[PDB]
Amino acid sequence: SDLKSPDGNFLMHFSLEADGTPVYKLIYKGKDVIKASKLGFTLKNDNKSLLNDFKIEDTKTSSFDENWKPVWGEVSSIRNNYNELAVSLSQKETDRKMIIRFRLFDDGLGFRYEFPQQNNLIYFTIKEERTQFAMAGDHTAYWIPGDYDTQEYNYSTSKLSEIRGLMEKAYTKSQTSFSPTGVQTSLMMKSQDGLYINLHEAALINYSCMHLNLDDKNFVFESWLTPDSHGDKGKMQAPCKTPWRTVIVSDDARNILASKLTYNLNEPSKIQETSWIKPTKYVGVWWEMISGKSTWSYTDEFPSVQLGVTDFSKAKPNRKHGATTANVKRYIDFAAKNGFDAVLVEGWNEGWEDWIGHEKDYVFDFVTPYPDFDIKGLNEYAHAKKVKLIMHHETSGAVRNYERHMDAAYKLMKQYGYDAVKSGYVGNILPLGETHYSQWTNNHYQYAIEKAADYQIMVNAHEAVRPTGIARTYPNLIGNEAARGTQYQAFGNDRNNANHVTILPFTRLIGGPMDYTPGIFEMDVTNGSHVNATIANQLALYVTMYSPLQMAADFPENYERFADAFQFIKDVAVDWDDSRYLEAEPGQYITVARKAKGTDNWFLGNVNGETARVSNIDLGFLEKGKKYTAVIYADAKDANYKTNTQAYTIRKVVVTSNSKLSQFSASGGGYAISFYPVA
Amino acid sequence: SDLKSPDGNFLMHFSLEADGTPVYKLIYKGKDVIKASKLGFTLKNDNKSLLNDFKIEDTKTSSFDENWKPVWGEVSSIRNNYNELAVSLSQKETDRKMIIRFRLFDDGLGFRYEFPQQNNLIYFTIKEERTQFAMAGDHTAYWIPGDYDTQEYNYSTSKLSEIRGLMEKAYTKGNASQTSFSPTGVQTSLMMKSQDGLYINLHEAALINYSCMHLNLDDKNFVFESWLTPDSHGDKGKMQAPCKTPWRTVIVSDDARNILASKLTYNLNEPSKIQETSWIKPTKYVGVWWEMISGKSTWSYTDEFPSVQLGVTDFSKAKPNRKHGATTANVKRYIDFAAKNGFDAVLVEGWNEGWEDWIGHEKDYVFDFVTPYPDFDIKGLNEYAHAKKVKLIMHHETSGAVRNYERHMDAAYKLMKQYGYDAVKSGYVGNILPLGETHYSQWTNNHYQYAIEKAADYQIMVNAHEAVRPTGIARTYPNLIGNEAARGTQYQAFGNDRNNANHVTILPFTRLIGGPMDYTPGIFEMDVTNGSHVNATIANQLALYVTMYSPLQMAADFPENYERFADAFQFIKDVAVDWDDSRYLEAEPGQYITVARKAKGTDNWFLGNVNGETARVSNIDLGFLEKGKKYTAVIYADAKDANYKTNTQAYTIRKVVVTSNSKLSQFSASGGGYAISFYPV
Ligand SMILES: OC[C@H]1O[C@H](OC[C@H]2O[C@H](OC[C@H]3O[C@@H](O)[C@H](O)[C@@H](O)[C@@H]3O)[C@H](O)[C@@H](O)[C@@H]2O)[C@H](O)[C@@H](O)[C@@H]1O
Ligand SMILES: OC[C@H]1O[C@H](OC[C@H]2O[C@H](OC[C@H]3O[C@H](O)[C@H](O)[C@@H](O)[C@@H]3O)[C@H](O)[C@@H](O)[C@@H]2O)[C@H](O)[C@@H](O)[C@@H]1O
Ligand SMILES: [Ca+2]
Ligand SMILES: [Ca+2]
Repeated sequence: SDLKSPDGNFLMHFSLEADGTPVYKLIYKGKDVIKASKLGFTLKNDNKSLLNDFKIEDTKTSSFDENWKPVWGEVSSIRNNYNELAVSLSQKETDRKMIIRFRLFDDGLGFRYEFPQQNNLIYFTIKEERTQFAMAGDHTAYWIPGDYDTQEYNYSTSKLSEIRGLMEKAYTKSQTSFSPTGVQTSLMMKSQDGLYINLHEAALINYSCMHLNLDDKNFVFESWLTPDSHGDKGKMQAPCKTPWRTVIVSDDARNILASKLTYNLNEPSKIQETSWIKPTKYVGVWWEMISGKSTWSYTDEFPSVQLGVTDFSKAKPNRKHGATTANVKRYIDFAAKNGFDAVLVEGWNEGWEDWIGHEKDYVFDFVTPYPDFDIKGLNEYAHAKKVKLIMHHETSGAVRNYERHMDAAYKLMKQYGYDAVKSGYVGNILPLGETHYSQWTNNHYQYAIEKAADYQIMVNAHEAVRPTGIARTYPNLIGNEAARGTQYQAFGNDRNNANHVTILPFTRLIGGPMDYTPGIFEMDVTNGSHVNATIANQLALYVTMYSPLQMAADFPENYERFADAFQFIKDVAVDWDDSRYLEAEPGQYITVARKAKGTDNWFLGNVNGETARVSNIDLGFLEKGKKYTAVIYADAKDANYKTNTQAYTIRKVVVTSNSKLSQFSASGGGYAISFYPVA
Repeated sequence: SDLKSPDGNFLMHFSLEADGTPVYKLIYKGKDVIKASKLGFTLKNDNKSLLNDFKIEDTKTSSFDENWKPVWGEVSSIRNNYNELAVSLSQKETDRKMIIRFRLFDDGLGFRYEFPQQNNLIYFTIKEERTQFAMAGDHTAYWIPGDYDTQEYNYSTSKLSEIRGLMEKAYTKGNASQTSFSPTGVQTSLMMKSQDGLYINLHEAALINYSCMHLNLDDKNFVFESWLTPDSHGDKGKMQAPCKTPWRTVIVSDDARNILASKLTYNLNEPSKIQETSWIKPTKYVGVWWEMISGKSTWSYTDEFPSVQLGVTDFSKAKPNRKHGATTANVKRYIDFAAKNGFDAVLVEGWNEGWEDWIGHEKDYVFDFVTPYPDFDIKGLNEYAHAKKVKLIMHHETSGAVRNYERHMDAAYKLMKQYGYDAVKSGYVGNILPLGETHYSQWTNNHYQYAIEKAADYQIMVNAHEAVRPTGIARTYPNLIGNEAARGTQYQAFGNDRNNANHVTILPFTRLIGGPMDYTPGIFEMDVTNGSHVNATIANQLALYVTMYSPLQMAADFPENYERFADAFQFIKDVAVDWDDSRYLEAEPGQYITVARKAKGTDNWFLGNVNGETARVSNIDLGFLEKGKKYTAVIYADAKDANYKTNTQAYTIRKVVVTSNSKLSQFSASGGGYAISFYPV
């Protein structure tokens, strides 16, 4: 019946209502966080469903406290410490068995449903999941519109009661909305009385992606899963279980960011030997096309292309193509010179003339280079300079087409020494009517990952479902996008709000890292769009947007122009033995310092929102009795993300654990700091 | 503007109506066979579509006459002889280009639409094809209901005007997957006979990268119109120019026998793309099969479990339900039998984990196509078969889970090669997943195509049950050695009405146009374990090895039953499965077929008669035999009192010496037939 966090700060009461509805309640430090909340499911072609009429057949309690070592991460060792309540339910009349399993951590609550092997529930279909989160009042939320096909929205900050009226505008126009009060997870909130509340899920395997629908009379969120192509919300087979649903809570917003709860609820690694999994700093032939300077395509001779018919070797080059042998060489040369691990190349393969908007099945083959891209020479050239290429497999939504070519594509990767692939799923999923985050498409992303692992290939999947901690289980999933990235800074309209990167950690990053592609130095790009950041904001992102996969997205020539600033990007690590969140408020600021794996050096970043601010940090995370050379890369006092983006200062100062530092950060600005011991 | 067959029998007039609608008209021996008939398409989200407002921009004529050698077939050489008219159309306002290409053979008409590379039509979606066949009168038709997911129906014989009223009855239920569309909708191949004695077949050829064509009848004016199969989004073709439709075919003769002889369907398919074809082997086989179909055995190994989960359920530790057919001991019996009687192969079904959930669960991860049940020793059985000069046939039932088959496909074909399986029988029982998809859409059609093409890269032959009905594609991929794609012998074991007695006198004039069927003939025990009565005589069952052409021929009954009737079984052991020549001697759809074939590479002939509801005396000329030579004929016939309902196992066998000048007179019972081997002295 009742359950406590190890530290006694959380209490979860579970009971049944008069009619047999199962309900839960969560309490933090004597405060209601989750009020009485119903659980269970509406099932298709089922009189009675799984909503009510249960009895408690048994309860079982236990405790767990172990550490595991991530392959890559924010810390060298993570603590998995919880108390567990398993409630076995039995429904009257049907005698169907449903377990609700709760784990209560010092960071908050996770729960899931289990269906054991039984006689009167075998194959069933979920019409709707009926999992509630009753809020204590009209909290502030940081939210994106509920959508079955994209998460690439700017966040809105508002009360819960304002979501309805704001939904006309926040839903900017592959996308499918569902409700005027529907929102995605991870969802971040802050109560009128200073509690930070995160609703999300963990271990999204073999199940549809959960969104939340708000009842804005009573402030109750309810699970609203993603329909597949037939409109269903889970083809289930017992014995089976749901992903966990997570309520991470703290009176200190920094603890939300530091939580490993999401990972903790996923199964331990299923990869036995993990040393081939290598955190990666990279450049690429990428932003050129994103910002309208180059094309993915080789030719414009043809209205459409047909692979195996169009003869590319005899087509007129349009001469805008980014992925030329000469251009890739330049990026290789730049990566090698500056200690980067890899270079991504997009537009390398036949088919880019028809990549977007055509709902085209046989859109790519994932193996055949354009005539102007010498796959063999370039891979040899890169390896000779101690660099790798990153394979790119945009699918343009044609999932069957990808699965058929996948083995051959991974083989070709291995044959030329590619160990990582950036995938994509742009456009409607084929065949039309399918959604990007259904149980059905979710299984594709899962299969891609699993198969990549069999080849010892790493995967970074754009346009896929947002992560839910599955990289603990498959640490070859070194990234996704699955949110609005730097690319939108090049797409005109509103680009990304100045405070975007002060919300992403509190939402999107819960579940796993993002390939945000930071590192922009020229904010006014070829197609006229204005990147809403300062240079110092861009340097800070290598620390404030944690990821084992970190791009420097701008052109070689722009880094050359601002070589002094670029030093931080060259110096910063991408893997860590420890991390300390120093300051954080969603929508406003994040400051964090991290200690580079296998070193005694630290790197710090600050990102700042709309309101310019003076940050004051304690350098207590440094080792006692040591001196460090700090180099501080900061906004100039008149820097500004709209009108003065390229104004930064660089200064050196020797510091100790007892030093304090005070730093202006501009509007949409930030700062970065390297700390190296003195010898 | 006008076109003739090489022999002058057919004239095809093409015109445009006052408003620019394209129309065609087909005339046989001065008689209207296809009246003025509209052509073009309704396109989705398009102002104007492709229905009218065309002008003729150009026409082009040509002729073609060459022979090709099939890998397997009814004849050693096939003649491809036609005259061609290509009409380039251009639409007003949009300036879109559409070519209609016509080929006129001595056997009839084929036409298709082509879209060349152009500026104003790239990506488009067909909402409906508007291709008509205006009939000359209220013909007699032999038809099954139009359906997106099964062709497993008994045929009906009726006037066109009677189709609507008969449709409550001909649309029989209890199928795992079936979806009707119209009270006057029918499938192709569709066979007809006019009130005045012409035989008319409507069908298509080269069903590639396009949705399967059905026909909807307007029974006021006797006009059939193309009604294609919707995909999961309701569309009837995601197209990209340059592209083309399959051909639409109107096969006509005043002699029913010429419909059966026509190679027009094959002629309209592209030449073989398999360069080296000698691994492609016509096959006579038995199997662990009918036992399960007739309710004596199971496909499943255990009944301990409500459901099974592959990779979780430990089968090695489950209670055998003890009904499982594909035991090591039982397969060995069929291997022993096959080797003893000169059969090439043995099919085995239920060999692999997952059969406990194979039907009606709409289950994705239903099979893995590689993991044997504990009671089936894959390694030993394959070695035992090869040691006795026999092969196994792999079975890959998918249970509708197409993505699950595609993901396992390479590993499954690899495993075939590792153990010396060179042919696979596939299945698509149950609704295609994910729900909403149909068995004959453009999308699922592409899967069947991919399975065949991939099989070819592995030098594997394919036999696909529940797939789309064939359209001559085996010329291009002769590793497609069969389909079912119609109501086969299995329904003889499924109670209800089983198969009408005249079923096999209609299939050749309908289903067989496009390619062979794995009909699984050869039943000697007509009263089977589950109580169902097979509607045939023994002699009918022998005849089918000749009257139902296929390079893949099963003897579906149990070893026991063939040994019991060993005298009759001789014909099955003797009969060939590939032919240098064939002659249709008599044929009338729904009533009778008699045909003789010459075994490839030999001077031996084999003949079969199958007979419908009415008992009849057949009277044939043996002139197909070589002049001046004597043959031992053995005639396996119905006894006088044989009958498909009440006296199924009564046959006579007599030997007689014959020449090209012999004439034969032979009674065939109701649902009966006769079979004859001719060997030179
Ligand atoms: O691979 C397994 C077999 O699969 C195909 O045929 C199976 C056949 O199953 C169902 O028909 C069975 C039958 O069950 C009776 O009890 C019932 O009265 C009857 O109506 C029902 O149809 C599906 O309905 C059907 O679509 C399917 O064809 C192959 O063709 C077999 O050779 C193969 O062994
Ligand atoms: O694989 C390529 C690309 O795929 C994802 O990007 C998705 C993105 O695609 C569209 O926008 C691309 C945009 O780029 C240039 O600016 C062109 O010049 C434009 O006309 C074109 O729209 C779409 O508009 C977006 O809404 C969509 O999210 C990856 O995330 C990328 O990193 C990758 O390069
Ligand atoms: Ca994107
Ligand atoms: Ca069947």
